[PDB]
Amino acid sequence: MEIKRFGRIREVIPLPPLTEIQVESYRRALQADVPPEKRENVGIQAAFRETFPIEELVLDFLEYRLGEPPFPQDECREKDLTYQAPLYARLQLIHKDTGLIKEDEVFLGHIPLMTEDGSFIINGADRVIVSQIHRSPGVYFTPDPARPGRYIASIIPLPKRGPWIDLEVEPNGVVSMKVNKRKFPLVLLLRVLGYDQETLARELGAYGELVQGLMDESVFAMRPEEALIRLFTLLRPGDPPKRDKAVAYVYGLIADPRRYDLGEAGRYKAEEKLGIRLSGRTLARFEDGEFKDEVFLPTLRYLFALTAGVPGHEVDDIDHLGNRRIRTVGELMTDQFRVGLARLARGVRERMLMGSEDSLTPAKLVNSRPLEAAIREFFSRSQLSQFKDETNPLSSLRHKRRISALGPGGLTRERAGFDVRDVHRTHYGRICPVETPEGANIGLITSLAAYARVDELGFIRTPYRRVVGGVVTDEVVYMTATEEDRYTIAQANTPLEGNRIAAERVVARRKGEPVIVSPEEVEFMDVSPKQVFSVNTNLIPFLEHDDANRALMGSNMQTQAVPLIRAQAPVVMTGLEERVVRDSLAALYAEEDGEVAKVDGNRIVVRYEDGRLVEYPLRRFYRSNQGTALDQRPRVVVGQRVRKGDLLADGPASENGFLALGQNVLVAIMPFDGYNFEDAIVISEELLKRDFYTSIHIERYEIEARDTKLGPERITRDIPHLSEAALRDLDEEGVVRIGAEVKPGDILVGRTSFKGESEPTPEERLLRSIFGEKARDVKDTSLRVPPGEGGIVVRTVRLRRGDPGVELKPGVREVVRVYVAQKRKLQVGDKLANRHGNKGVVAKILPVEDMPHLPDGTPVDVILNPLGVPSRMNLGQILETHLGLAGYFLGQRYISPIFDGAKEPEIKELLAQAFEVYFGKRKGEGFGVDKREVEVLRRAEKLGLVTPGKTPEEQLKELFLQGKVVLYDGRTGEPIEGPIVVGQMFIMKLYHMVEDKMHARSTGPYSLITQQPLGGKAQFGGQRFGEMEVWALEAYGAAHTLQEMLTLKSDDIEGRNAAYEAIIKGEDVPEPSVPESFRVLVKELQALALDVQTLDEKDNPVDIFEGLASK
Amino acid sequence: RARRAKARKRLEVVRAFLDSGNRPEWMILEAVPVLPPDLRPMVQVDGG
DNA sequence: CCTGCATCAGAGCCCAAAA
DNA sequence: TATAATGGGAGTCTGATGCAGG
RNA sequence: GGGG
Ligand SMILES: Nc1nc2c(ncn2[C@@H]2O[C@H](COP(=O)(O)OP(=O)(O)OP(=O)(O)O)[C@@H](O)[C@H]2O)c(=O)[nH]1
Repeated sequence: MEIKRFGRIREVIPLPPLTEIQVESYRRALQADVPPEKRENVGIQAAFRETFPIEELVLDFLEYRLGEPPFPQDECREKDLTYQAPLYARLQLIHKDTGLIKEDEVFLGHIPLMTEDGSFIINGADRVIVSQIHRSPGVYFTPDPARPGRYIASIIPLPKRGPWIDLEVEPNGVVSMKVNKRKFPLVLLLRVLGYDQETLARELGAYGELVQGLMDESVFAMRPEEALIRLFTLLRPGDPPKRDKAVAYVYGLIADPRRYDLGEAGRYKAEEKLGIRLSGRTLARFEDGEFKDEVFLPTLRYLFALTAGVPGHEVDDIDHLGNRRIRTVGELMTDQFRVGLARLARGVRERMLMGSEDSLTPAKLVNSRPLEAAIREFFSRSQLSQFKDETNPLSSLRHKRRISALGPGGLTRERAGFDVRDVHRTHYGRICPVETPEGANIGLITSLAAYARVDELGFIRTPYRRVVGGVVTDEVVYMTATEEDRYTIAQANTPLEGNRIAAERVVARRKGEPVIVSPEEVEFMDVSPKQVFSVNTNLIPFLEHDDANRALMGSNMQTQAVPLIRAQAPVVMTGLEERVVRDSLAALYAEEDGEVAKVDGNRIVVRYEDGRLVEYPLRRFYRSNQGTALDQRPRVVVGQRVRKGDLLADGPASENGFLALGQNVLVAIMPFDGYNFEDAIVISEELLKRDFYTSIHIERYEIEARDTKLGPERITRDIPHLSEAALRDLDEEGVVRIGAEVKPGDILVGRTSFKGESEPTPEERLLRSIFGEKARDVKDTSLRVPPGEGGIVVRTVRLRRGDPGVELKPGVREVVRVYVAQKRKLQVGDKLANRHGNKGVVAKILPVEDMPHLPDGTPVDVILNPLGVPSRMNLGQILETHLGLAGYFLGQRYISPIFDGAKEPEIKELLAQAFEVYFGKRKGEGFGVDKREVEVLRRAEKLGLVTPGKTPEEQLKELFLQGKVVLYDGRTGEPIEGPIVVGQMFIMKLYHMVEDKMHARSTGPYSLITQQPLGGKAQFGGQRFGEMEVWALEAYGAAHTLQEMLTLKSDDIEGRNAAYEAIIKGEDVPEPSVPESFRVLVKELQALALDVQTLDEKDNPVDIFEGLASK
Repeated sequence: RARRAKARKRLEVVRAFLDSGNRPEWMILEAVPVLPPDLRPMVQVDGG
């Protein structure tokens, strides 16, 4: 069908590569494709250059190299291996005493490599590293809350690279310095820098009472060396103030370009703010034997000038996105790399003392264990390294562009308040105002705006078009927040004739504040409305019509859309759904021009102009982290002529290259018999019949056979006391055959384990003797099927020890994996949502004969209750339906861009053209207006919907332009007493499906210490009946019900055993006994040397252990 | 006022011990109790 | 006598919780 | 069981209460 | 990080 696009906005630049924030960050850190001599000092390179040379003997760093991966990406995922490259480093050993030089290339372990789409493979699982927002290093000045006329200057370096500093000015009048939460007079530190009373008086003095308050005579009564010793006694009480020891402490804390690192952004922000230029990233220097100041005096100078009200001095807003920067993958990994390198150096210095000061090379001197652990620690356990969200291609694309304020070096949950969670004015065009979690994390986790990119310093930049005179150039400038506030920025929709601003009054911003301005005053202009919102928000058509709280739900839920076998793109798109599939890397494109030689289910072979017969294998039914099927399908035919960049295969949840998160269904908006109540949804059985909303899902099962002190676990088809009916679908070896239907209780992999000293009790001995069957040496441990799961066995992997290429963790003979698939039809309790935030569970599936239908016999698909619209204020879904109605009959799909879209009149033109096909067909087919259509028209003119005094066709078209049609109830045949809104809507099936969530337990596993039921469905747990639930039972006064919850249904052991026996014998359950978790409480208080005594009414002790604990 | 206040707080601890029958030197441990083992278990998990 | 000032103990529920 | 070796490395915000101090 |  035809695709009609609305909107007048010409976007001068396309969206940037969307995963570039990941790819570019790590490529810059490793520089693997750069020749060593040409590397800039950044990332991995910078870490080596910082840690070396290592002093005593001197070990010096030459260069590093990265090898190729031992195994390819697919292979790593299979074998539970990390995708990584071997790292080597060339080191030269120098003897500071002798002259000796031994040089060798030492192996430092492996480093994980990033794939093409911006993710990692860590132990077989695909992972994402989330960027971290934090306060930029630099020098800031904030108002002191206590004294309304004074200020604090804070010098903050990069995280873990130095202390926080506070320069409060105390009530006594002297300027104080705060380091590691301890305070002293700042004048003392100034003298150590070699400052004299003259320098401070002549430099500053202009502020009469402030500069004199810093002056303290006792401090001046000593040369720079004595003042250094004096300060050290303040910071480290009890440590003897040896001159080399004091220098070492203060140097490492202040001047050392190893223990103190301002940022590269810190240097720029400091140089720019104080109007000085920094020679390095440290606050001071050690030069010609004494200390020479860099930062401290300019920072003191700015503070006094600010307190006095000198022009050009302002306080800094700490949530401004110019003073807040992003820490990307490379930077996070490099920080952990730097820690691991410094630890290895501890091993080097300590080994340069023990064992002979001569017979050592660099290869024996280096133990790489500290480095390997730090990198492995970061990737396998950091709280920024997350399990990839790959439910559908958009899930992972969004995951990679997220920004977290949490994690190692940032806010905690308990540690976080309003200023940080707010939407700052500088978020415009940089961080999406919509896409954030609802609940406790609101505002801490956000998403990168679509046109934003992170610069080399770590500040988020956004594009704007230059405007010279009144003419808008095509030159685009990416701006930081600090630089953006200088200019006057017009809105992207301001009218244009050609390249000229066509309005006499334009809508613009100056420092985020909205302002009306004449075309003479316009310096820049927005590139597009798209630049303000995240990628998910940009996928919501008619967004200009949706309340923000609901738009949020629309964004977040597209992440949760399950790939459907029949998946289709929405009939109303925003025009981004093409780009998302392409940047995600889910689909497949042609490298150069060529002709398709072969097309298969498994592969596509293309013959290019070059003559090379490139073969593209297709990924078929691979199981993602969330168990949705990632599978690619061929879109071309043998001999098809393709150009460069044309589609070859469609990925999951994509249709002919457009993002398909759901299906397009015909919807009626109307109550239906209370099956619509409070957001529930009623659907037509026609949807299951034609396999709409069916999705494939795969669950993975695994079992190990290991060596025990009692003998080997063996995976075998021979399992004690089981009938042949039970083993039928098992192969020779005890593994289920590929292509079998397995249901709950069925054996997947047979296994036997050797019986413990529980070697059968005499009760079992006599029973076994009666039947004349020896009690077997092994017991049945077979892997089976959990309650509620099962499907078709599609694959088996078996890995033993002593087979090529495989070695398991110690003690493990063999590992078997069984992949089981299921086709899931939509059912009652599965969850649906559209892009505007209407979400609900399927409560009823009616047979097609009950569904409301159009006069021409077509039944509707979904019935949504109108009560969900007005309080929610998400109207985009309404406009989406109307344009969807026209498209149903005209056979078209639309692109309506956000904020430059299809407007109401334009949709009306399209709706009228549809009516001709819905009606004109009928008038020609020899049918006139229906009797019931008149009855509804009667009711409609009482409503003011149609104008009185027109032919039925004239009135029906009037209703059709309001998006309403006559609807017949399939139960009665009578019309709905009014015209009903009907049209095509895009609705997705989300990841929350009852099959996954239904759970129940009679009795089951218990915890070790408490003897209470376990938690969670996978453990067959019991439900938690918590403090508030007990209150509920208490307020009702249901004491025996409550007592059951506290005893027989949990940790009362004598009672719960006895209660079960009663139910199976038909007796009533016994009165409960003492709960075991109370006995634990008693014994734990005894371990604290407290005597807890249960007493009777006579004040005599009562023994709740029934004699077992007393001698 | 302050003299009467502190003698009270002290007198409350004294009276606490007096009524209860507890000896103050019991706030000092000679024998340290050890909690039963099943309450601090060493268990073999699935993997051995 | 009274007031700064520190050290301490608080910060919702249930479910997945992908180790 | 024997050259001599002699002092360490490292990280929010609220309200209530019992304390050394103009 | 995700559901109400
Ligand atoms: N205590 C608590 N409740 C939650 C949480 N998450 C979701 N809820 C529930 O979510 C529900 C929100 O329901 P709403 O749909 O906003 O109810 P409403 O007032 O009718 O709002 P509308 O439906 O838009 O009219 C509440 O009833 C909560 O019990 C949570 O994290 N904590």
